[PDB]
Amino acid sequence: LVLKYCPKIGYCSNTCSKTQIWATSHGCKMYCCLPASWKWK
Repeated sequence: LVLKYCPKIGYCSNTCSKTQIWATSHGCKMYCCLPASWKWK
């Protein structure tokens, strides 16, 4: 679940709410948080 970078739609944080996908964005220090609505790969 690695992302080149955190999608503008979401926001990067040390931890993401369950609803949010814990998309690990390489382009960020912490995890990338995105709405469950967000489409992954």
